[PDB]
Amino acid sequence: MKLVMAIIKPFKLDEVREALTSLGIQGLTVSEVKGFGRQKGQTEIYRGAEYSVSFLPKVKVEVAVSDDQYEQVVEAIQKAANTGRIGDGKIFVLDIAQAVRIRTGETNTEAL
Amino acid sequence: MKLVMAIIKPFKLDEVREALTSLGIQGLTVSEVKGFGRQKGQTEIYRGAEYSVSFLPKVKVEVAVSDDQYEQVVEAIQKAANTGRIGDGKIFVLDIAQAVRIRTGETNTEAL
Amino acid sequence: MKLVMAIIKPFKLDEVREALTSLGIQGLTVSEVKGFGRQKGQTEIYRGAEYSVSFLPKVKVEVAVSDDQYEQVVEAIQKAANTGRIGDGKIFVLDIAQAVRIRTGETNTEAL
Ligand SMILES: Nc1ncnc2c1ncn2[C@@H]1O[C@H](COP(=O)(O)OP(=O)(O)O)[C@@H](O)[C@H]1O
Ligand SMILES: Nc1ncnc2c1ncn2[C@@H]1O[C@H](COP(=O)(O)OP(=O)(O)O)[C@@H](O)[C@H]1O
Ligand SMILES: Nc1ncnc2c1ncn2[C@@H]1O[C@H](COP(=O)(O)OP(=O)(O)O)[C@@H](O)[C@H]1O
Repeated sequence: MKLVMAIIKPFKLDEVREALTSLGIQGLTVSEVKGFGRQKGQTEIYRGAEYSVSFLPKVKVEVAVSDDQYEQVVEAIQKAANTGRIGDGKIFVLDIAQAVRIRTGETNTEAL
Repeated sequence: MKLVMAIIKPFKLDEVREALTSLGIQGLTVSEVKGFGRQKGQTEIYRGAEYSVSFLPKVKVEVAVSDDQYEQVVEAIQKAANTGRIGDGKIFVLDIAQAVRIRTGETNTEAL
Repeated sequence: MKLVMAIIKPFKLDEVREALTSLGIQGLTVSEVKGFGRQKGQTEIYRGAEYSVSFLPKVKVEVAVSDDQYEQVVEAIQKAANTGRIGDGKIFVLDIAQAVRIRTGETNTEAL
C-alpha cells in the first residue's frame, strides 16, 4: 500500500478528483496548505528582513491506494493537475506499513 | 518508530485523545481536512459538472509512537473513533526513519 | 529521498525558511495544526469532562530533500526552530518511495 500525496493548484482539485473517480478510487482526504518555491508571493521589507504579504495557497491531496493501483494513480494525478506553468506542484509517494478502516476494523487493501 | 495518522469524525477527537492519554502517550498533532468517500456532500449541477456545495470535515490526528507502542495505539484509536456508521475514517501507519525533539536535540524514542 | 516534517512554533517559520534557503533548498509546503503535549492550553470542566477552551497553534513544515541533503536539513531546522523552552516541537523524517514534478513529469531528485 502507498500513500500518494499531491500538492496541487487549488483550481485543479475538481479535475484530479474526476481522474481518481475514473480509476474507481473510492475516497481521498484533502487539506489546505501554503506553498513556497520558484513562484513567490510579494514581500515587504522591514529592517533588512522581507515580510511575506501575499501567499500562494495549494491543496494537499492524500489518497491511499494499493500497490497494484499506485502507478496508475500517480499518472492520472500528474496529467490532471498539469498546466505546464510554474507552481504546478509535486506528487510524493510514501509506503504505508498498515491501514485500518475504523468502521469495520478491516485491514490493509480491504480498508480502502 | 511509527507515525500513526488517523482521519476521524471531528466529534471523536476528545474520545481519541483520552484513549491516547490512557496509554501514557505524551502528545500529538491535529489538523483540519475535508473528506471524500462513500458518504458524500451535496452538489449543484452546472453545465454537466457537479459543483460541491457542502463538505464533510474530518480531523487528522498524527501521533509518533515507538514500535513497542504502535499496535496498542492503533487499537485504542480504532475503538475510540468507531461509531459503526459510514464515514468513520481511516488509520494509516507510516514508518519513521528519524525523529528529533527540537528543544533538546534528543533523537528517536527519546524524542517523544 | 526523504520527507522532512517539522512541527514548530509559528513565530519560527521565517527563521526556518531562511535556514533552508541558505542550504539552497528550492521550496517547501506549510500547513496549520494544533499541538497537544506537555505544554497545555486552558480547559473548562463540564460534567467531569474538561473541554479545551484555548489551543496552541503550530506550523507543520514539509520539505522533500535528497538523501545527500537530509541530515544537513534536519540540523538546520533544529537549530533555527529551537528556543530551549517547552513546546519547541518535533522533526520527523519519512522515506519517500517516489517523487514527481507535476509541471515536467521529472522524477525523484530532479523533481525538487
Ligand atoms: N522540496 C519541496 N518539498 C515540499 N514541497 C515543495 C518542494 N518544492 C516545491 N514544493 C511545493 O511545490 C509548489 C510548486 O513549486 P514551484 O517551485 O513554485 O513550481 P514547480 O513545482 O512547477 O517547479 C510550491 O508552492 C510548494 O508547495
Ligand atoms: N483511499 C483513501 N485515502 C485517504 N483517505 C480516505 C480514503 N478513503 C476514504 N478516506 C477518508 O475516509 C473518510 C471516510 O470514508 P468513507 O468511504 O466515507 O467511509 P468509511 O471510511 O466508513 O468506509 C473520507 O471522508 C476520507 O476522508
Ligand atoms: N508523539 C507525538 N507525535 C506527534 N506530535 C507530537 C508528539 N509529541 C508532541 N508533539 C507535538 O510537539 C509539540 C510540542 O510538544 P511538547 O511536549 O509540548 O514540548 P516539547 O516538544 O518541547 O517536549 C506539541 O504541541 C505537538 O504538536
